[PDB]
Formats: sequence, structure tokens, C-alpha cells
Amino acid sequence: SLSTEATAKIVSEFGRDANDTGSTEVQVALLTAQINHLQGHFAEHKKDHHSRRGLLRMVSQRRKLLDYLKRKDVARYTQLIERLGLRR
Amino acid sequence: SMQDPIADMLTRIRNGQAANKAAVTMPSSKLKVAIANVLKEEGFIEDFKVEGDTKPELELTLKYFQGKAVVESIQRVSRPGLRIYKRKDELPKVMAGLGIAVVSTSKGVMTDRAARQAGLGGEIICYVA
Amino acid sequence: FCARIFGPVKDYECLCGKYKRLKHRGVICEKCGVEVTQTKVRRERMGHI
Amino acid sequence: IKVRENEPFDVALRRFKRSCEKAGVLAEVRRREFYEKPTTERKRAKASAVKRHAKKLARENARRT
Amino acid sequence: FCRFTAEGVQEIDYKDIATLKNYITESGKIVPSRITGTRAKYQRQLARAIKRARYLSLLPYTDRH
Amino acid sequence: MLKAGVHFGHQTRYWNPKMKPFIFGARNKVHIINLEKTVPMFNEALAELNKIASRKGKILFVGTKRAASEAVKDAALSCDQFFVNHRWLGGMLTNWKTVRQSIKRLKDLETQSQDGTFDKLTKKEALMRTRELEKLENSLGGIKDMGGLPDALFVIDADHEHIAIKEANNLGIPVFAIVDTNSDPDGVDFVIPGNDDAIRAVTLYLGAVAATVREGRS
RNA sequence: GCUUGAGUCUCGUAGAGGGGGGUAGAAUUCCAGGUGUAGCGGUGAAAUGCGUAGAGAUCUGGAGGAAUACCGGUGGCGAAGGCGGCCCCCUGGACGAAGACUGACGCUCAGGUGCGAAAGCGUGGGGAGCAAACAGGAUUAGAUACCCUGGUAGUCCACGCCGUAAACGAUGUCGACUUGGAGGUUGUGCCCUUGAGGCGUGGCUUCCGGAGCUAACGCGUUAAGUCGACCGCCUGGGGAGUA
RNA sequence: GUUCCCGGGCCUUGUACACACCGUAACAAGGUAACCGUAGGGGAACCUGCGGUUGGAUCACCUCCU
Repeated sequence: SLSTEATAKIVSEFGRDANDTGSTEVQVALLTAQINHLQGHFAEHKKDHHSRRGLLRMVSQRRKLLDYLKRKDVARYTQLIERLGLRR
Repeated sequence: SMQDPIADMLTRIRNGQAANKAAVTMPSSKLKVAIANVLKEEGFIEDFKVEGDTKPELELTLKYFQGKAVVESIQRVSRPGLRIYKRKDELPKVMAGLGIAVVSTSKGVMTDRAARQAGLGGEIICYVA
Repeated sequence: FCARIFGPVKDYECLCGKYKRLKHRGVICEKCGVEVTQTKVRRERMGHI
Repeated sequence: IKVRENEPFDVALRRFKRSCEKAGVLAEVRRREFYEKPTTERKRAKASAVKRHAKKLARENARRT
Repeated sequence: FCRFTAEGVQEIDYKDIATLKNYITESGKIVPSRITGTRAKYQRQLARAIKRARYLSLLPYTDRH
Repeated sequence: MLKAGVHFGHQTRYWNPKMKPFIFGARNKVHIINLEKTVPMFNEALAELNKIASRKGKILFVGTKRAASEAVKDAALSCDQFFVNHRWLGGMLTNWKTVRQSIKRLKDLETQSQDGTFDKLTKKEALMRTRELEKLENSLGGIKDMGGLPDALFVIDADHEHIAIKEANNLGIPVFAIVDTNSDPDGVDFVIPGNDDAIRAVTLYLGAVAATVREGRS
């Protein structure tokens, strides 16, 4: 269930506080962190007709979150894609 | 999901009379409060309370007659999907007058008769009987 | 030691337990007459043979 | 399972065997599986298991016979 | 109604089996969460621990094979 | 003082509290107090029990359940009212028009016994007029000579005799029904909530109704 | 620009949830050995078969194979389908006490994509039990039908294809609103968890009922009650959910 | 004495029945409960195996502990 002493390091970087993980720039990164440790499962085992609903779920959530940041703050979005590299 | 405040507020009115209460409280906006202003002058609402801090709790005291609803047959006509404009002479009357056709006019909030007083129409929000 | 012959085992308490209401006063157990009154009065319940 | 009792019997005493299962697992591993069957019959069984308690609630309020 | 589930808090262990004798019969049969005045949580966790006590030879399966 | 503090008729949880509002009251292991709605609702009760009597009114007492079944017979004999201490037969207000067929039958039996042929027939049949007439006592003796409708009916129960309340809503006649908090707020005109299955309330409420009839005619 | 909407983190729990592999024990088919009998099996009844070439039965050792009695609870997980030993690793989803924020980032659909019990088949292995086609004896005027003994396909492990259902609490989905009781299952905050609890809040599910709907039965906070948003379907049956 | 046997009544359960009890596969539990989905087969209904549901029936007797 998540890797706490890696993700807390992430909120330390992106956040202006330690309690501030409500800003778009920090939350999508914690979401990508989930995906960084999710690759480890979608590489092996092959028969996850259950774990598949998690993929489509968190990817949908992520696609539209960066889809709003794009429509409002291009300052934070271009800095965000340049801060984590979540574009590719 | 509570996208049309007006309609799901009239439900608090509908089921409110069916559940027999005395006071309803819904998220506020002074446009809805202006509707209650018109309703007090007519006798549908009694003493509207615009109490608010940072989370606007408009508290409206529901009125009865002889232990019966004065506002019983009420529903939405100009839906959030089907918003329909009306003129001044094609304008409808709830209960042919024994009820008010609440219309949002070019000035603020009034009735079918008060819209005749303005000489201009608009959104017949709902049929109030 | 009977409720039908004398009275409520407890204050307004029926023999069978049909009346576990300390509001019930007078109404008897229709099976056998248990007029519910305070059990303390059973220190004054006079019967006969 | 194993009943003994050194002397006061004058009887076989297999009452804990029946009090164990006896026909409990006999009726379950003697004939065809048919995975779904018990589920349905426990259905009619459960509704009739609440029915006697419904009869317990049916005897407490009136019965002024 | 018993002074043991009024002092029984947080997962009853699998080491000494003296109190496991108090949930099983002297046959190797477990008592359901309804007979024993114990919430399913507890009667069930005690149970899983007992299967592990079988992989450890604390309690056998049925009495005799 | 609140009548030795009994007014509140303890409320049994399974009471299903629609009446929850009006009752208020504390909650003791089951629940319990019907407070307010009970106490001051009798003052306005006294008011109407005076006015319907000012229009010449009688109270057909409708009581069952063995507890008040005794003061019903006495509170009726205490003033001038008719009573139903025994079983309140379903139809004694609506089907009463056809109960009248038997009322004329009862008034003809009262004839044969008093000034009839209770000494001009087989002892076998004379006793038939005897045992049956006593069945007319427990059934129709408290309405033997009505003719006209009473102006108010005292309904001892709603939790059990809501039908007695329903048939009243067929004549639209004043109902002075005492209730429990699993009953309907409709049908009753002057509700007197709270305790009703208490011998003390029997003395208290029923006596205060017959006595209030006594001053409307005065 | 501001928050009652959506969402994530700090701090935690439970689980027939899925996935790859390995392992424990009983029973069964069968093999070797000591003992031993003439019956075992089956059905309303008979019979095929086995039997002095010693079956069934008992004890010890053991190799394939599939599946987990008792714990089991109109209980739990999930989009649904569907799914009951244990361990190691991976991991999705649901929920909660107290705070921090961008500030409606929300809902759904033709073409499209993915899951898909069981079955059919191709392929490297397999066959204990049951058992399509079929054979023997009977019920029968007849058996390709209830029954029993055998038995190919299938069942299982891994990769794919046609891509189907009573895929049905028959109740489409996101969400708000609408007197209670018996409960069950899983967490949490407050008070002395002295104690088997009292007061509130979310998820799933069952029974009796008010409001309301209804042809009626009844559903009834998980609705068939009240609205808004998005899609599919129907115009009597059959033809046919087929060429 | 009502447990055996013939006829009768009341209550109750059940029905696609009310025109009203070549082979029985459904309607009483039709003496083998039903239907959908799939493969195969036989003059033919339907049956066999696997998954699901209730648009299914009685829970009445005979032996043991308080």
C-alpha cells in the first residue's frame, strides 16, 4: 500500500508546505508516483482482469486533472511538466 | 447532482408538506431570497431569514392554513434543460390566478401579474399552487 | 404466591409478563385475573378459602 | 467420538457421535456435488427460521382466546 | 453474559492452547459464533489460528485417523 | 400536580414515534414522557366539553380493556350518560342504523319480560328470554334507549380502537380520544394524549368528562 | 475570485478480490505383501461386471488428478461476471477521526476499446470421480428415456479464436431529498473501553410498514416515492430475436 | 378408542383449468420441479454435463434430553 518515505519526499519538493498537497502540481505527482510503482505489476502476472479497473480509473482521473490545469494555469502546467516530466 | 437549486428546493417544499415540518434550510443566493420576498407579500412564505456567515444558510419558514398546505401543487416548468421564454400575452397563470406563475424578469423576480406591470416577459421558472 | 389470587410480582408487573409496563394499572391478564397494582401492597394482600 | 465409561453403562452410549455430526457430513459427501443446491434450500429454510420468531411476535401482543 | 469477553481485547493468540479447548469440543469440532456468546470477528479469528495450530501439530484434525 | 405525576404515560420504544414531535418527553430504558401535548391539551378539552353540553350533549362512552371498564359503568350512572364498558362491537356508530333492528327487538323483549308473557310460555322458552336478555345487557344495555345520537364519544384507545375513531369520522362527531404515540394525529378533534391504561387516569379523565356535561345543561 | 460538488496525501483495518509458484492432510482408482470370506454392488425389482487367476473388507509404504466437511453468517469483496485451506511477493477498490488546497477540474453516449461463467476447437502434457455418441440387462407393445456397470469428448495447467445467457434483487448510471423497529457485517470519535455498553456517522444486504406511486402484489433511505442530466428499447401475437 | 376402512363437512395449500383432471416433457412435489445460455446426439418430445435464479412444494410424523 504505497511507499510513504518516497511520496512524502515528493510533497516536500512540490509543496510550499508539508500539509499542502491540495494544489494541482502536487496531487497529480502523487498520482504518477502510484503509476511509477504500478508498472511493476503490469509487467508481470498477465491475468489481472481485476487490477485492470484500477488502471483505467487512475488514468482517467489523471488525464482530466492535467486537462484543467492546462485550461487555467499554463504557468504551473508548463512548470509541472518541466518539474516532474509527466508529459512523457 | 444538485445542479438545479430551484427544482430540488421545491422538493423540500413538496415533501416538506408531506413530511409535515415547519422550517427548511437550503444553500442561499439573494435571488432565491427575492423570490421569498414576493412570496411573503402574497402569503406563501412567512418571515424569510437571510442568516449567513461564509456558508449562506437561507432559512425559510413554511406556511400552513388549517393544518394544510397553501403551497401543495408546485413543480418546475422552465427546466435547466428546457428553459422557455414567454412574452406578455402568451403568459400562463397558475390556477388561472389562484396561484402565481413565478417568473424571472428583466429587472429581478416577480409574478405573471407583476410582469404585466413591467410590460416584458422572460423565464417562467415554476408553477406555484 | 399468585398474581391472580393476590397481585403483581413486581410494581405493575404481570405473572406471565404480559404487562411489563409501570403505566398499566387495573387491566388484568385475561388468562387469569392479574389486576396490576404496586407489588409493595402485597404486604397487605388479604385472601380467603 | 470415543465413548468409554468404565462401568456404569449397561448401554452403548453413542450420543456425542450424533451430537457431533453423524448425518451432518453423510448427507454432504454421499451424493453428487451440485454446488448451488444448499444455497437455494437454505433460502426457504431461513425465511421459515424467521417465521417462528414471527410467531413469537405473534403470540406476545394478543391471543385473547 | 460472561466475564471473559469483558476483559478480552484484541486478537486472541495461537501459542498456548489451553483456552482453545474452550472453543472446540473434545472431538475436534468448532463452535459457531452463535452458540458461543462471541461476535463473529472473534470466533472466526480464533478459528483460522487453529488451522495454523494443525500445521504446527498443537491440535490434530479429527480425534483418530 | 400533574396528577401525582402520572399524566406522562411511559412510552414503549416500539411506540413508533410519529407522535415523536408533539410528545417531547424523556427516554427511560424504553422511552417514556409524552409531556406537554398531554397536560395543556386538557384545558381546551374542558372548554369544548362545556360547549357541546351547552347544546345538550351526551357522551356515549366507548371503553374496553378491563381497566376503565368499571368507571365507565359508574361515570355513566353518576350523571346521565350511556356507556359501553363491555366489548365495543364493530358497527355501533355506522352499522348502528341496522343495530336498531335489534334495538327494537330488545325493546320488545323488555316488553315481554316487564309487561308481557314471561309467565305465559314454556319455562323452557321463558329462560331463553332470560339468558338472552342478559346478553342484551352486556351488549346493548348501555344504549338500550338512545333514539337520538349522542354529541360526543369518549374513545379510550387509538392503538386498539382506531376503528372507533374511524367510524366517528363518518358522522363528523366530536371525538374526545385519549392516545398513544403509534397512533395517527388525524381523526381526533380534541386529543388527550399520554397515559390511558392507568386506573388513576380512569378516575381522573372519565370523571372530568361526565362532570363537565353536568354544567352545560345548567 | 469564494466554497457545501469531484479528487489526493499524512495516520489505519478487514476481506471465497484477482495473479505466478510451492506445500500439508484425509478420501478414492490402482500396485506389492500378511489375514480371510463367498458374497460385493444396485434398485420399487432384476440385471451387466468381478469372484479358488481369490473381488468387497483391514493395516503399512506410495505415484498421478481435481477439489477444500466442521470455522459458514437473505455474510464478505467487485463495474459486472464470478469466486471458499496456508505461505511469500505484487496490488486494485471501498471507508473513517483532524487539517492543508487548485477552485465545479462533474455526468454519460452512436462509430470505438476492455472483462466475459460454462461450452466448442487448435497445441505441449493429462484422465482418480462423474460422464454426450454407444453397448448389455429390464420398466415397456417400443428405447436410442428415470436406474447400474464400462467408456471417447469435456473437466485441469499455459497461450488464443467465434465473442454468447434467466450476464435477473428482471429494478440502467452520477447525485440531492423523504416519520421507525429487529438485525447482521466492517471501522471510528467522545465518557471511567470500571463491564458484556450509551450518543452520532459511511459502504453492502434482508423482513414489516407511513408519505407517494400502482392493475395488483407490493417496493419502501439498497425503491417501483420526488427531479435534473445521458443512452438504448416498444407500437397486438406469430413469422423471429431467424435466413 | 379414532390410529384401520366407505361416504360427508369445515379450515388450508396449489393450478397456463373455468368449454372447470407416436409419447406424458410442463400445470398437485404431475409420484423426475421449472426456464434461460452452450456443445452434441437421437423418428421425435427432450435428455446428459456445467453455470445461475425463484416466474417452485411439505416442513407434517416417528424415537431421545428440560
